Amino acid sequence: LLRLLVSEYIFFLPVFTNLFIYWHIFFKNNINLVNKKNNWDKSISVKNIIIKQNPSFIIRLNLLLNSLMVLYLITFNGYSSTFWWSHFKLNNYSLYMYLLVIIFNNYFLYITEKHIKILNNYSIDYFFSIINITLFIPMIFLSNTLFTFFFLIELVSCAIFYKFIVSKISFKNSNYKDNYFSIFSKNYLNVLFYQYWSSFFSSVMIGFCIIYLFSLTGSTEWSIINFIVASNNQINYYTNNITLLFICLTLIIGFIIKLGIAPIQLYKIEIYKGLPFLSIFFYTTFYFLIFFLFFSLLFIYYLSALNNFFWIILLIISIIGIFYIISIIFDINLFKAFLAYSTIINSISFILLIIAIIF
Amino acid sequence: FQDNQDRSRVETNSATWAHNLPKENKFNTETLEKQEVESRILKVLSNFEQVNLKNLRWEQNFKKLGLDSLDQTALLASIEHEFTILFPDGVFEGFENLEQVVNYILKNINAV
Amino acid sequence: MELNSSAKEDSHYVGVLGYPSQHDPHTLHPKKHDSTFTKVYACRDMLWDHHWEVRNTLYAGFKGALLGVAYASGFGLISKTVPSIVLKKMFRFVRNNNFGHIRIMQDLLTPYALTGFGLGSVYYLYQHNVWENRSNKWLAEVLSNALFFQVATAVCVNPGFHIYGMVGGILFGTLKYAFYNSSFFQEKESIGSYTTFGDLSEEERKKQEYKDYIQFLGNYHKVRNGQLVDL
Amino acid sequence: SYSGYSLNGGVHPCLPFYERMLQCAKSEALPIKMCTAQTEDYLECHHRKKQYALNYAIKKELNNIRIVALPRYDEENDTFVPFSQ
Amino acid sequence: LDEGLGGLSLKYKEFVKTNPGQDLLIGNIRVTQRPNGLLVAVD
Amino acid sequence: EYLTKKTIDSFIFNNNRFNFINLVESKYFLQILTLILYLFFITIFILFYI
Amino acid sequence: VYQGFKVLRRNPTFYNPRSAGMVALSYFAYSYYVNKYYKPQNSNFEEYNSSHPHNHDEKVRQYHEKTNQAIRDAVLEKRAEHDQRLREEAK
Amino acid sequence: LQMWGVGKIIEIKKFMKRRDIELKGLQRKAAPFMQSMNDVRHLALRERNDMLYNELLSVHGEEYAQKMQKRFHQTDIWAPFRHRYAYMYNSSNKNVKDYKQVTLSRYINGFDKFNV
Amino acid sequence: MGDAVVIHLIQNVLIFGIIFWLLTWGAEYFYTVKQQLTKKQFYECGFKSISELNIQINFNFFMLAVFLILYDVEFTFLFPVLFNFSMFSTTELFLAFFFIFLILVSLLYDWLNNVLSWSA
Amino acid sequence: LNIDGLHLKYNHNINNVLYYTPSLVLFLIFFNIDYFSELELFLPLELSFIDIYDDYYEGFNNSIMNDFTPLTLSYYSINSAEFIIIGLLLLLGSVACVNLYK
Amino acid sequence: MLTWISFWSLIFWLILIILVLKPKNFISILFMSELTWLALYCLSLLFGAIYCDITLLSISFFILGVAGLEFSFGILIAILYKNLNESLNTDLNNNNNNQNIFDKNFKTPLEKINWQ
Amino acid sequence: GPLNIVFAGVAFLMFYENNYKKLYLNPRYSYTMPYLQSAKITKNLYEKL
Repeated sequence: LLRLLVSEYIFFLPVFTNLFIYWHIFFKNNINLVNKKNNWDKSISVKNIIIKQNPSFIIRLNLLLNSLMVLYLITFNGYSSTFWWSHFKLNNYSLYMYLLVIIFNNYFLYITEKHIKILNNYSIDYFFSIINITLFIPMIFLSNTLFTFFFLIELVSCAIFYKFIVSKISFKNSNYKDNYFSIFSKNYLNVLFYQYWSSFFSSVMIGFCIIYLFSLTGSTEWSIINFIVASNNQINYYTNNITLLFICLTLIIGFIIKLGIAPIQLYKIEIYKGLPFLSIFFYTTFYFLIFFLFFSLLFIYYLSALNNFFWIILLIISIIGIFYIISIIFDINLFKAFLAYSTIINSISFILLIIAIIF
Repeated sequence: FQDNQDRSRVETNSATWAHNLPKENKFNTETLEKQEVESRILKVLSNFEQVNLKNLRWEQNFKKLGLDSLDQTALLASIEHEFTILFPDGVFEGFENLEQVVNYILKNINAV
Repeated sequence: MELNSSAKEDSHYVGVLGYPSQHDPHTLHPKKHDSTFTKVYACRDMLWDHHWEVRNTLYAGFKGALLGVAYASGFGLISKTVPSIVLKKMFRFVRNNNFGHIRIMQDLLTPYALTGFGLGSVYYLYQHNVWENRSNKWLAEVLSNALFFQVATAVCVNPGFHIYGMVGGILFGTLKYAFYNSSFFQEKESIGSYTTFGDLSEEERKKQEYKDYIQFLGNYHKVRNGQLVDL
Repeated sequence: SYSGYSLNGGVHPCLPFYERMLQCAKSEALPIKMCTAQTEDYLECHHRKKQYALNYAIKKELNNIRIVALPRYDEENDTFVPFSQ
Repeated sequence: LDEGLGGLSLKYKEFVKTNPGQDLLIGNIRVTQRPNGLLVAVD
Repeated sequence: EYLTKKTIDSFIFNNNRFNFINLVESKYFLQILTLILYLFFITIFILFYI
Repeated sequence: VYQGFKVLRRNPTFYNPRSAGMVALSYFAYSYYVNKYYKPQNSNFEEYNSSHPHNHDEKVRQYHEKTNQAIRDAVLEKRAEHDQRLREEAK
Repeated sequence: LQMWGVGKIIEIKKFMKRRDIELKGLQRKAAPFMQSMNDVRHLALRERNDMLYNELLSVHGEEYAQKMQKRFHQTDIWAPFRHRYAYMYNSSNKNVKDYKQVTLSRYINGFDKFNV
Repeated sequence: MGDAVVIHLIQNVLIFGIIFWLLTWGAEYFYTVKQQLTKKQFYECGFKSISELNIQINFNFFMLAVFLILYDVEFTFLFPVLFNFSMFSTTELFLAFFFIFLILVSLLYDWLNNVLSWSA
Repeated sequence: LNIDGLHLKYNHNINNVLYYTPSLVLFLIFFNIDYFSELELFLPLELSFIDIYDDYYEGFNNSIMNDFTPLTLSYYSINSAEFIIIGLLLLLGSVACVNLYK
Repeated sequence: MLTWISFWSLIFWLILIILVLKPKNFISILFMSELTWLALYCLSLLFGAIYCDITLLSISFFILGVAGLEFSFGILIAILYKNLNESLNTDLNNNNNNQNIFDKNFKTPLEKINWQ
Repeated sequence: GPLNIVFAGVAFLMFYENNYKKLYLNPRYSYTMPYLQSAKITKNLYEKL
């Protein structure tokens, strides 16, 4: 390395500044109670030691920083290229997806800030987890290889797990009959368990696909993979249809498990049952804006050269999903289950639309 | 066609490995039969050798069977260990003959 | 990923382009000055003859039996409940036999394999002998599949569910026509391609193509309706 | 994700093939149909399929009685002498 | 088979000890030497 | 009434007869494994014999 | 105090010898199945570069190679002619 | 003391670097003849394999043999076939002997030929 | 790492243990053991033990093991730059310092939240 | 969590004979994603010669003395973005672990 | 007796199958998941050596890190199982009768059902 | 038994064939078979042991 170009890392400066500001404010808030009263100090009033911070300002901070990121995009300039060793892509479509996810996150955060003053049932760590998720998902949009996409998706999955962990468990209510008796809820454990194991399965299958993509092509860059697959189709050199079919199948099934799509939709019902409404709010926006959009762009844009193997698989899944849910959605009796099945049905419809698009 | 007289589903499956003859339902609320309880009580009563089991009629008070208060307590505790249950304090002190004990054990679902 | 690729080949286009043909004679012809063993071994071309009715029926039965075995392995056996006495007897049999698992597997999978074999053979004989000469291919597929699946649902499953068997047969026939008979997502040519055969020179073809473009200009709504402003 | 580095920090053996394939792809108006030779060379460098086919053919030929003895090589000079002498 | 192949190589040695440049004839096969020096059995 | 509404109603009811409303862990893992294995089987069966 | 007898007397060779022999037989059979039938069939090396192929896939691959060679030759010839014409009409 | 010791360690490292420059010069002096012998032996083995392959494959037609022995369209790049690539010991081999020789040469004499 | 000699040396270790086993067996000729009631029973400061199998620890320090699992990964990721530090540049130096800073920040957060002690 | 080895009294035979044995048999029958690769005994070892070749010109131009060079290259030159990502992931995981303990 | 590539692909998928097969005890599933990550580690190293690719060794150490974080989460989730009234054997957390368990028996917490 | 005798014969022939092809029909330049190969000092790169 004889020279480190600014164009290799120019995009990372606002993200690093936002991360530093966020975490510095978090660490300083962690010790907001410590305030020494010296022997020569006088207190006009008696200090209150039992406090409950309202996280509104934290949300406000998020909005402000998120808004500033919007500004950085509005005044953006450069070339259409790759940066950081061809690990990230800078072109119009990726930046537009980045801007779209930012603005939608900002709108959701604004409404959350409006709602939080009616009743405070959430902690500061909850909105710190939200801060991290909203800081990191658009970089998932900016991915250029399956390697970096995988690592970003595990980072965001850990942030989502952190958000699920800090859900409020016990509440102050008007039920005075439950003192001196043990009542078991078990919703927290189910949410953690199912999220954990779905993440495990998706991660191992994605790593498997990455390994075989390196074996088949020599890189996980989208353009190289597509060019190699198309040129091999023209040349008739690599005629192992079984390996290509298995790679496509493993990637698709990993994403099915990750997204909780109709064949594997059951655990999402339990996750929704154990979650608060604000968590479902944020999870739905994160799921549709980022996870499902990237799942779609896999067949549409990122791995289009493999559509001749993808379509049939998708078709089968779609059929199964419909015939799996046309009766199961009619024996539910829970509001959270209703919301989750709404999301599942819309996901199946969008998958059918993807099948139509790739034709 | 939907048959409302058929109420079976996967929730009601009641096949257990231990029972070669499958049970009627999945509620484990089966009580002991009357003759089994009487035979087991008679087995417990064999240790108290002052009681004649030949023409023993179960409606007699414990005293007229030859058992004083301490023997009554020992016999009740022995039956209680035999069926692996506990008698509440009011039930333990309210027993006057073996018929009441038999009825109580019959009504119990935890008796084994 | 291709389905029924041999029956959808455009023979004229393939022959014009020089592409290998899936209907070419894939046969072995023994010659003299050869030993008696290679004469017998070269008879294996019988299994390659797709016009052999017995071979086709046996292959269809094999495919049906394989599908039935797979369904039993994945969804059939695990859903059904076995009495504890029967399971205990089976496990005792495994204890007193060196390969007792294979016998249990045979006993468990024989009905499904047999049913699949029968269904595949009957389906092939029903499709190839009855509905192969109907003019409307889509309607023939729909009707044949609906009737066959209704009968299969009545026999193999409770006969009170035959309506759902008919509906499933209709849907399966539609899917089969869309992807097993037609060629969507699996095309061996390019849309709009053609082959020329006349002795016309390049000038004549260019003149005809100019005429065709002039005619094609009339497909625009603004051009045909005269709704274009002056540029 | 193609780095061009070998397992000891050197240069990947298929780097020139990759470089020529990319140079062809970035210069042609129809890269898929106009860079078949370069992509085939890179694919042969990566998957050694042609060599494996050659090895299969050589084993199938060696399974017969075609070859009896091979010429001997003397270290002093780059010459092969027959096994007979 | 390898005993047979080893036997052919050693007998060709004593054959060329007296008949240099000729072909060894045993059984129904002919052992010949190529110009590059390869010994091959042809039938 | 029957052939238009109650056929679908009874189909849904009889299908729900074989559904656990509450997910258990073993069923979840078994569903994932079955999906993997038999999606692979159906794809390879279509590739080979269809 | 290695105490070989006290350590190896309970489980000398295999806890369930019959089951250990079933792993070996299955492993042997699967290795034979993969190495002798399935892998050679999938590799399709039997008729590779054969002058008189019978398998459809080999014929398709040969057609692909011949077509690509013809395309490359024709394009190179046309490009050379066009470049020569441009150079000759530039001077 | 920490700063001074770090400086001293850097001093010995730089001295070793100078000695390494000298040793690299000596190795450069030695290299070409080793390279020539290596290339000659490699080409002898390759010629043996070429003649063997030609003799084996000429029975199925002369055009078949050259089609089977052809790997690359472009002939100005050398990419020799390898089942695997070495990584350990700077992509080298430490033991070039059988496992029996590996386990016996550490105790028993007569296994090493004493390169002098 | 090692070589094929390690397995042979382990077998030699087993033979040496066999030598000790022979010595211990031979030593049995010079004493007798008389069967008694409490001789083969558990020793608890001279009295009888009241439990055999259910001897459960509280394990009220699991956060230490949780953090150890992560910091082992931290240090194993740190090794390569230390091994090849003689060839550092801007990027390598910045990445190494940022990684160490992240480790320090995580430790500081743990100290602030007081998860490095014993809990009831 | 399990001081004694006592565990759930489970019978593995039922699921083995109902689901796992036939599924395993089918998977073994149809699964193979090894296109071309030969055992070491497929061809005589004497037909291989590339392990003997040595190139001495980069031998004296090579200053590396350890086996950490590819890892260093990838973690601090090429995949440094993923290195930073894994560091941030571990920090967030520590924070989430503390919150889970709370 | 089997090629390493096919062997290791099969080993990974067999590990997943065995993970699904075994009774649903959280600690057992944690251990089997760790084994799955290690199988991925070995497969990545094998292909990195075969194809002379340096990114797959990175995959090995990144697998180490991801598996470590996942194991920490699993330990915490098991200790959370402690505090909630749940059994580490999930099959004992429901009333669905299971023929695979010898001694599954749950009944209502009532001493008797009928009084008159 | 007869089949045991046949197995013993095949095993002995395998063992002897392996040893014979290691001792002869094989260049002997590295020390592989102790007490059968020479244990002398070699001054040239290629000396038969």
